[PDB]
Amino acid sequence: EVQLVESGGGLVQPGGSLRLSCAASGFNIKDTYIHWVRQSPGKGLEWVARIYPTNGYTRYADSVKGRFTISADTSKNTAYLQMNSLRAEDTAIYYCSRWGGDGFYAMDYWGQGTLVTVSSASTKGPSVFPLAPSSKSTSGGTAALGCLVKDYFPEPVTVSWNSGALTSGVHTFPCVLQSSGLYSLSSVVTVPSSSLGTQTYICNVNHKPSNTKVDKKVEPKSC
Amino acid sequence: SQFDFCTRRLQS
Amino acid sequence: GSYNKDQQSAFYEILNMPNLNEAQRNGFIQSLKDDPSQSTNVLGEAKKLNESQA
Amino acid sequence: DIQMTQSPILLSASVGDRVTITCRASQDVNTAVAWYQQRTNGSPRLLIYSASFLYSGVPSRFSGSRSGTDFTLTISSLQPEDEADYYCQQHYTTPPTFGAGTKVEIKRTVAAPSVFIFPPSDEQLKSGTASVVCLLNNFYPREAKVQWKVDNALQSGNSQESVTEQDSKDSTYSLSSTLTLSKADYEKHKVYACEVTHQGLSSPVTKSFNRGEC
Amino acid sequence: SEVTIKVNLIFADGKIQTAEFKGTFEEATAEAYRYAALLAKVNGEYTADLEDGGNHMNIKFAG
Repeated sequence: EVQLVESGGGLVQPGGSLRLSCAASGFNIKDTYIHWVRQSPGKGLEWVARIYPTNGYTRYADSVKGRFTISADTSKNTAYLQMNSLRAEDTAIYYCSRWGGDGFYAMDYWGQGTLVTVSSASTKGPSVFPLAPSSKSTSGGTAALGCLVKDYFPEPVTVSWNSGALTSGVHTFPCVLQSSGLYSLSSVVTVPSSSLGTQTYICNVNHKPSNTKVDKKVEPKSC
Repeated sequence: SQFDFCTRRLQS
Repeated sequence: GSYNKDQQSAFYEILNMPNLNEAQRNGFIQSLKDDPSQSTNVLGEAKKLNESQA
Repeated sequence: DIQMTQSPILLSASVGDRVTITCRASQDVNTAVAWYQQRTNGSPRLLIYSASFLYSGVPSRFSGSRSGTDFTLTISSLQPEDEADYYCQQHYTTPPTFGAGTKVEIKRTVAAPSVFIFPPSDEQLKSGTASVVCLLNNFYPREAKVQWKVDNALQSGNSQESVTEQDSKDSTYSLSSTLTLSKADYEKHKVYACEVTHQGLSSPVTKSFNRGEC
Repeated sequence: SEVTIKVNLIFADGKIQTAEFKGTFEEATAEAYRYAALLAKVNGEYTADLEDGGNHMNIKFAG
């Protein structure tokens, strides 16, 4: 299986520096081109740089030349992007991809992407509050419950239910940016009304930028 | 329409 | 690895820039090691950042 | 640089329809054009390369063609899982450049939302803020109006909405609206109500609670 | 300024698709007519009925 895995994305101040890695497996980067491509609200999908690790030839987008450098270590089957003099407009998901692998003249494998946030704001971990099921969240014999993940920065935060075992009926809403500059989101799940009180429901929240991991049990309220 | 991080989808 | 006299010169200029912090200084030095073909471009961006932080 | 112009920006069609989306290069790119799919929360996935060749594992209902500098991606029988954004990309000249994308949505029958409301939690109330959440579950189409009322006074400027992307199996949407108040303001009023207008409802639906009720 | 031209695509068999074209009014107009002409190759001669001063189009294909 061909795989590319980016790492190193995170919050960085304007003018600061960050280094991304792209670990390849299932093929040798000596046989392909390796590209970095980013994706942002402002510019969409935007090619950043490429390298041919066999001969070290590199090319760069005009908007990053001099500030970013691409490189590869064939002995670790890994490519890198050094990012200096960072600007707000560099905020993006950074993907690495291969081109020419198996003779296919397109980017046929892309990593999951790593988010880079260029901002002067500080990291903040979220508060996790239950959205308890009640007489106001049930109808037709099913009930909705959830978790409110409030006031964090930067993205990303992840939410699962019952350690990933509960996936059916889950809606994890897209994050919203509050006027405070902090993000918030809710995750809800619909379940049988008859399971409330017998089946445990826990939302597993992870905000890696703050090393915040919260497992919150959600149950009906007392009275 | 522009790209949105939390969905990775174009948004109007 | 080793370097030619032009590459050594670019390292020396970035090493001496007074208005970079150490994260920026070493990030630019890392870029010089990463891609020697970009030495002139990397030096120019380092100069611009140094000037803007005067 | 070469510009890639995609059209339409949005296309909405029923399951089983044939859909066509287009991409124009600002100058000759020969056949060096690929098409990518991006599903919700995913990375771009290669569908077509060299204008017309199907990438391994991609369903046969995807096809591509070229006419001069005009490129087409066709899905012959739209499936619910084809709900995604689609991007063309030229690799003829450096920099490789991407189109701005076409969003493909699934048309389906109207479905009214299930409407639910959640008071602020006692945990949150221990702090100084109150979040009230209105939930609209599994509806279609996407258009919906949610209004908040506190002691019957229409609220404005103190709520935010978030909407899921189309569900991969049933093609519905869900929406949350969150009303944010100070704890002091929340404890000053009694009746919290979310009113929902949607094409599937014969008239607007209000879901509410009195602060303090179990 | 940026506008959205909304289009109903009405095929000979009664199937209906909808589309949006964004840009200036002149750009979006040109892209809509260009897209109609393209679909006409497969779906038959098109006719385009303009509503709302040009900001909405009903485009029917003859088959």
